[PDB]
Amino acid sequence: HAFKPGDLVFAKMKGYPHWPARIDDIADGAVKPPPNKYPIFFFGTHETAFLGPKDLFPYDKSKDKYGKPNKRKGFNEGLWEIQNNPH
Repeated sequence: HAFKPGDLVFAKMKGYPHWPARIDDIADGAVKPPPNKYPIFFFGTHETAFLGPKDLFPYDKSKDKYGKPNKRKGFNEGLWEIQNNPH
């Protein structure tokens, strides 16, 4: 798999900017998560969704293009978390 639990990323959902996030472990409450897809935790807002690799940008490579402040609520908080408290 391209990603594993604990890897940091910018995750992209329709209607939102490329958002600081991480790959979580699969919840024990969930039913099997599809082959192509990952459980994402978004820093700042602390939402989850399932997303595929086309929407996941490794954090290191990508921080120059995406890791900059944003007006959307929770984003700058999220930036802080990904650097300083990624758990």
